[PDB]
Amino acid sequence: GPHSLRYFVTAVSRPGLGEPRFISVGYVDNTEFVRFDSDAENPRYEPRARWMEQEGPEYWERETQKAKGNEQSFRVDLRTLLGYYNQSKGGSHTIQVISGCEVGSDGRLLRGYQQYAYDGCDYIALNEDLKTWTAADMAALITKHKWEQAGEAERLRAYLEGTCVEWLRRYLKNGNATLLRTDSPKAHVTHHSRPEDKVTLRCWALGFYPADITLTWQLNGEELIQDMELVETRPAGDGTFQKWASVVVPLGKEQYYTCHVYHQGLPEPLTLRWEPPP
Amino acid sequence: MIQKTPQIQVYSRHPPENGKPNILNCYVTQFHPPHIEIQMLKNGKKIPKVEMSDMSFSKDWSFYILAHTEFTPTETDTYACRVKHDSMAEPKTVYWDRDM
Amino acid sequence: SSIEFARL
Repeated sequence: GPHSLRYFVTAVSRPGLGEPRFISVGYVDNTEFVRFDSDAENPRYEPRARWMEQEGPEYWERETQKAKGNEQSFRVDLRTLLGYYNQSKGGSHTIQVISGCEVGSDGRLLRGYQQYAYDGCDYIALNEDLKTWTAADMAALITKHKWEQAGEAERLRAYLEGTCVEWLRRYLKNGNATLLRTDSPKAHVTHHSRPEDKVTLRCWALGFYPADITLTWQLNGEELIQDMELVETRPAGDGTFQKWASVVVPLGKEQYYTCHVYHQGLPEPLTLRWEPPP
Repeated sequence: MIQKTPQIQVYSRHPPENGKPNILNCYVTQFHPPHIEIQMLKNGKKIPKVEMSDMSFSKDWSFYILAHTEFTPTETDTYACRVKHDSMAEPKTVYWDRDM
Repeated sequence: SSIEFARL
């Protein structure tokens, strides 16, 4: 299906503590494959996914120098923004960027990204047409006018449709087998007491991958999406994910409810019910 | 400046069973700025050996990270995750609930 | 591969 290559970059100023902390993370289909962290005696891009060690020492040297170059630009950018927003040199600020492309199953570009944020708020972004810019505030307008004059949008469109896509194709074919990895969830229902004549049924989905999943509770075949609680999907820490959804039901009516688990790893959705140990 | 309050989840990697070694997690998401202080507690006392994953950020710009420690649950021991972040006046303590 | 960022 549709795939993507994106870099999530962060620069955080640390006045009075040292140089800004600079981090660049590369993703292929929401999976981290490379990372550069300036917090090292000799920082360099490092592989984060096995299939990347297939690249030669020339690739890493080049990427590393490019990241060191961006670290410098961001260092300057942090100073520039202190001016644009009339802020002191004693506070910590953050600059973030999401740069990348998404392609279709035919390998062609579906959309490119290049968006900035200052202290957690949108700053400037390249529009879908890949020619114009959307500034978030007055400070961003100064940047917009510079980039419009220098033809920055044109430079990015060339990178997005060319370099970005070409390398994504290369990556996708090197990690395809790994990227298509699938781990089905194992589910079960737990029973918990509630004040008075009610009880809670909690449906667990454990050890699945990727994180995308849907859990539902039905009462006699109808989906119950109102008074149903659920937690955000969370990492188990071993590469797989967890999630649960619960509903409060009348004591003695547990058999009227069924849990449904939908995940791309399953041959078909899982259907479960509370099972009192015989 | 702008700040986002961290959301916290405390839970085990494996179904908790008294006496059997496990791993306790403190998943912290949706916060900004990135500077954050995370401590895990056992019966109110800070746990020394607590590992931290690398920090990352999502599409909405907010950061997330996972802190974890080895532990062997019992019926009476209490665990919690305490987070200090500029978005909150005081540190936030979330207790581990075996059923969640 | 990443792109070299322009300055703000």
